[PDB]
Amino acid sequence: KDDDDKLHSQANLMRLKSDLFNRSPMYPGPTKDDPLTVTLGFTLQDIVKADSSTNEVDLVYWEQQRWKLNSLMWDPNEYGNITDFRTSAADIWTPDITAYSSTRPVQVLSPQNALVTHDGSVQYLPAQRLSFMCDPTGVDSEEGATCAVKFGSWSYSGFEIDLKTDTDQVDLSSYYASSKYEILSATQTRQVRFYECCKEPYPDVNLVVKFRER
Amino acid sequence: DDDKLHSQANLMRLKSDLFNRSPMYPGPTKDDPLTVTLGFTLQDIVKADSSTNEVDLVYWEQQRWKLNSLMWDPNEYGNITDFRTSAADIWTPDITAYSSTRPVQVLSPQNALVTHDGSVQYLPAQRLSFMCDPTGVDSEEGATCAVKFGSWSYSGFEIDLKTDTDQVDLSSYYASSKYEILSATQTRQVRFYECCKEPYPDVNLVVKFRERRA
Amino acid sequence: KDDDDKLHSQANLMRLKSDLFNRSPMYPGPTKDDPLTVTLGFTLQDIVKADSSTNEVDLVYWEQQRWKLNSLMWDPNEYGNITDFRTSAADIWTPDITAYSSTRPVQVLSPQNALVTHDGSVQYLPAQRLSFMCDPTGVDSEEGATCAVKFGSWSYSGFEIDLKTDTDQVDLSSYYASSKYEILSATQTRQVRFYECCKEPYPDVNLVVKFRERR
Amino acid sequence: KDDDDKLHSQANLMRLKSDLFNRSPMYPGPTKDDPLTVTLGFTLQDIVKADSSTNEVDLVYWEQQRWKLNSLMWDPNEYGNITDFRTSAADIWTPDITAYSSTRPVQVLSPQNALVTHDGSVQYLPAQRLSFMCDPTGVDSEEGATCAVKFGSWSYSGFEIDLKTDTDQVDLSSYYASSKYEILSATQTRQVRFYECCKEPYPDVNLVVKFRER
Amino acid sequence: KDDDDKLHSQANLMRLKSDLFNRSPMYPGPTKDDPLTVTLGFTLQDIVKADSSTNEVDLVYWEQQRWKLNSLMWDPNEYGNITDFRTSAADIWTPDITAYSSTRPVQVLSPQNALVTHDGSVQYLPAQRLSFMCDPTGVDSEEGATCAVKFGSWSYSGFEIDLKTDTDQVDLSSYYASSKYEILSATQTRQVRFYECCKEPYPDVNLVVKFRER
Ligand SMILES: [Ca+2]
Ligand SMILES: [Ca+2]
Ligand SMILES: [Ca+2]
Ligand SMILES: [Ca+2]
Ligand SMILES: [Ca+2]
Repeated sequence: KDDDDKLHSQANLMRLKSDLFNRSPMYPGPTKDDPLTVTLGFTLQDIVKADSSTNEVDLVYWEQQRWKLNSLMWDPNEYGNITDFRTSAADIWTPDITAYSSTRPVQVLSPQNALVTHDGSVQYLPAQRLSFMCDPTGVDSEEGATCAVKFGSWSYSGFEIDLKTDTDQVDLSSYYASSKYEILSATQTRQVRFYECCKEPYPDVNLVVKFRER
Repeated sequence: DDDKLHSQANLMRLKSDLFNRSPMYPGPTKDDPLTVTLGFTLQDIVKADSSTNEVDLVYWEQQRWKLNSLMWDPNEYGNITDFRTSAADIWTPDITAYSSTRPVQVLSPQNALVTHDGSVQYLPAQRLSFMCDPTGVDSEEGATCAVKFGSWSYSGFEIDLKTDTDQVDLSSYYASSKYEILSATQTRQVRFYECCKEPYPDVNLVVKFRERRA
Repeated sequence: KDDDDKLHSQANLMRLKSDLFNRSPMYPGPTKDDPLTVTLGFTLQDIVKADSSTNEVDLVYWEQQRWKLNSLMWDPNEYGNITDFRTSAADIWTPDITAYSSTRPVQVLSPQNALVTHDGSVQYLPAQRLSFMCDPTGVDSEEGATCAVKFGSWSYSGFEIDLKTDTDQVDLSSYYASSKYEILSATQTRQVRFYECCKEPYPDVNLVVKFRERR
Repeated sequence: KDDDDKLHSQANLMRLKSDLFNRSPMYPGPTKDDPLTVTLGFTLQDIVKADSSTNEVDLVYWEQQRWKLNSLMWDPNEYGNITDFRTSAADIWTPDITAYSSTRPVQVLSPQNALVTHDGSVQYLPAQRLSFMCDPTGVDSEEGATCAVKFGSWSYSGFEIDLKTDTDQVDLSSYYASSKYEILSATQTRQVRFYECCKEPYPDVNLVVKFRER
Repeated sequence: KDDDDKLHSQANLMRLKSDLFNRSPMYPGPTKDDPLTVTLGFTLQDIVKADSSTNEVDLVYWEQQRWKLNSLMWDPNEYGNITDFRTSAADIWTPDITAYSSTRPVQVLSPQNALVTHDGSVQYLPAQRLSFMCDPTGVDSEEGATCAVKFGSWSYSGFEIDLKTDTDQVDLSSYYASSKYEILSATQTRQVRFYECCKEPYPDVNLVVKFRER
């Protein structure tokens, strides 16, 4: 029937993934000779808890992560005109992007699956709840409290993974309307760290949150 | 007994033919869409926390959907109309609560039921913590919080959603719960984010609840 | 001498296990054409906590389940007079029994291993901590508080898994004598339910507990 | 040259582990025909917490399991004089030894790796935290509180696994000097249980602890 | 293009890794005849909490670990002038270093990947959160409170793993300034114990922290 056509479609996809994944061992990840740029952005959904005793604060957000590999690339025409597909994040390489301030291991609130597009670009969007070092003090005043946490590669250097932001403006469109706390400013600024011990740049994306109780 | 051996063999052969012989289903495509039906059975509201503005639910979430590739003729399979299977042996939809502040906990064995026409019924029971403002939970009107459920990585063109009723199922609601239910609904909506020209469905659970005075 | 003889038992069990399990395809589970019965019963060790705020109660108990598979059947003479063995519960089908009204994922206190006997009967004894839905009002009256939780197949009906008890009363023989909570009465009894929607039976074992604070 | 000798010793160890484990099948565990004796002893590090609300107490201890199997036995002469080796607990059979009266799944504080000796004897020293049933009353009394816990096989009778202790003396030499509770006495004693229902013996080691606040 | 050398540099790395990890079976560990020296160092980040009912304090640090394996060496000129690479820590052997006085299974805050360099050296930098045994009494004094915890191999003696520090000074450059507690002193110092049971030495690196509130 028109049944036959949906099968054809599955097969082009079952075929496309196999060619991508099962016909090379694995992407070793980026190197100084193959570099990689990861674009970060944040949508801040909530500030759930501010804790004066430990000076820890707990956020819920979605971290948009975007990077392009030549190793995932295909002619849609060879594959039934498939321009993209969804797949398990465990089937691909994902950058090691970590907060440098976490006081507790991140918890993942969303299915780990990513979108891969024929030009070789991957867009992964993990929702996470994160506890990090923050001093809430002033959160009950009208000026509020100010906290910052940095994100970047844990193990690579600017020569292998670089970070980039589409905007310095964190996305509040989805922020919880009734959250215990309200948001004055949120911004995401890319920076470069240097260390005396080394000749390389270490990039990070700085999240600054300015909030107070409703 | 004699025939018991056969029924056994008939089932194993069926699952071999569905799963060993045929590869992993790649999931829905723009050219091979799904529709997942949602319904909720609310069982308890366990805790309301106004420090963090978080509420905890226990419910059963029913998911039903259909794949041709799970389809078979009972007469080659010894009149097997349906069978129960581990959920890991099949593709399941990546359906997530959009406002969860803690990773969902699963309270039930994860197994599903597949019927000869290719339909799957999956009914996971969960504890969810989502963003809710309890204010007014001690008062006659109660409080109103809502949470949405949708695919995380797929748009309406690939995974679509419907409900059987807009009425959430309260027949199992624990009668001594600290909170009593004033109303519970599950409603299907579509949103556009115009970064993209295609629909995003979600099922919206709205619950109004009140401390049980008694 | 007898070291060498003990070495033969070891190879016989190794071989029984190999013949049963990975020389046989994974058992599909019960059918309506191949049904089974699970016998359930509880040994209640502790009432750990009763939360008046969230209305949930934490129990510790060992849950005895038994069932009999024909596929696990064997003749002890072909296998060296081996009548039974301990095995990893991951190595065999186990039933889907679950508490119907828990508020948290159940926690296993015990290694998970099962005993397999040559008639194909299996005994499994998970020790658990369970938070179920409970209103601990009156815990401080001589009348005490009463809560109940049901266990049963989550995905199978009475036509694939029948469910039952050996005795109708929870084993209190191991109950912690210094827990904050005394037990007035503890019950486990089978019930069968039907639904309007569907014509087939759903069995469950209903566990009912009455408890006081310890004076 | 000095290296080759370092290199050659690795080859010898690798060779032995291969002969021992992947060459031979996984040991099924004890039988009534192949009984096994497990030696238990405790080193009590800390009493972390006592909850007089729920009546549970929290210990941090190191448990020393030791046992022996001919299957692990080797002649060091064929192994370049290798007497012993360290390995992960996954690579070998371990007794299923559990606290009978725990209220919480045990948390393992140490890397799980054991020591096998050429006479076929394993020594396993897992560091754990345990929450078990204890009623604290008196802990602020000179007399102190006494609680007690049993350890033994969850699934095996005295006919498959027998228990012993090297000594009856619990080792307090590593106990935390500044712990909230000072230890009064601690004893580890072998017991054997019988049931009317069944003919066979169940041993256990009963750990008894008398403690009070500092 | 220059997508080639990118392609070839990528090809060279996969070849190197397979030549290390798939030529020869995973390495057996150090042995008295193939001993190993691990260098430890600590970057202390935050003291997150001090619980004085249980006497437990919580640290967030990054432990630096280095060791050299002959079996990890290669010749850059055979491998494309590659001088080092980043890899998952699961692919390679790692030492059993742990905290001797922890009260909870330690938590891992960072992606676990290590840096392997051509001379066979590995740098691993786990970020951890540790709850250990600490009597915080005095934390409100001018003097503040002093606590200590030891680190070292769990199963390995000094004959197989030795410990070393580059400096006896913990690295406070990353310490969180708005942290609830101030750091008066921090030292990491090699010690060597003889345990009476066993003939050989067991070194540890003793972490000493003097901190107070404010
Ligand atoms: Ca870094
Ligand atoms: Ca979305
Ligand atoms: Ca049901
Ligand atoms: Ca027992
Ligand atoms: Ca030690």
